[PDB]
Amino acid sequence: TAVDSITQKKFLCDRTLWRIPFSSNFMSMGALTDLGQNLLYANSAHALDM
Amino acid sequence: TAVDSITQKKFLCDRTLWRIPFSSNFMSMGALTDLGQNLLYANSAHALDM
Amino acid sequence: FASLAPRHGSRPFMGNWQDIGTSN
Amino acid sequence: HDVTTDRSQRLTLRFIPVDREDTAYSYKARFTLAVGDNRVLDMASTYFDI
Amino acid sequence: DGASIKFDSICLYATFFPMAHNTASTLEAMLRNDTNDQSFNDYLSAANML
Amino acid sequence: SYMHISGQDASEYLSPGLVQFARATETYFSLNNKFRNPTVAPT
Repeated sequence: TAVDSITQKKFLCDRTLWRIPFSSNFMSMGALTDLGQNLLYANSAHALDM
Repeated sequence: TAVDSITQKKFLCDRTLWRIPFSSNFMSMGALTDLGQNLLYANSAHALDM
Repeated sequence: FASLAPRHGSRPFMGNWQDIGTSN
Repeated sequence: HDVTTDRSQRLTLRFIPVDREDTAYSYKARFTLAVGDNRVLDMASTYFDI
Repeated sequence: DGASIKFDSICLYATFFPMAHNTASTLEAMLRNDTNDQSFNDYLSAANML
Repeated sequence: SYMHISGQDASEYLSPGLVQFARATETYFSLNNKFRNPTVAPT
């Protein structure tokens, strides 16, 4: 029989820091980044309000 | 139920041989180790006691 | 030094090395 | 004779601190460590046997 | 509530190499440069803010 | 034979100008895939 009820789809993740490499192409970079390693950001300073 | 005791710690260790190398370094590098065919243990006759 | 290691086949030391950096 | 010291040295070195102090949370240990005249030590071993 | 800690003694131990003089006398000076200086870094060089 | 299956080597039926950037700046795509590699066998 049917009670007309709906299932609740979800996901669960534990024990894993979620990394973002600062690069435009995030993959296999690590140290020498694309965006946050440009010589443009060595000239001046900017604040981060999130 | 607080009782008093002194522990006995002991290691278990089976199914491997007690292996020790034959060099002045005492580390098996290759098949013939340093003292295996050195200056002192090469052609002369010597008799191992224990 | 070429004398420093024990090598296979009458050759002192043979294949050179490279170890990877942490980030990636 | 390279990579093997035909002469007596030591592998493991034991010395207890001259001044130990028990207090509220911390437990200081100050001692004089001296490596042998022509010896090396990679600092992944240097521990405290408490 | 229940537990109390008291360690008795602190002891130094380290794993040295029985170093071959033939090369170690050169190798000690080899590290003794402004050029030959070995730098260490973590896999995750992360800055924490609570 | 022009399909690289009765040929001799893989990197020799394409363009040599495209070959350069394949092992120094390739980490963006692991590519030894888009054109298949044939192998020689004794008969």
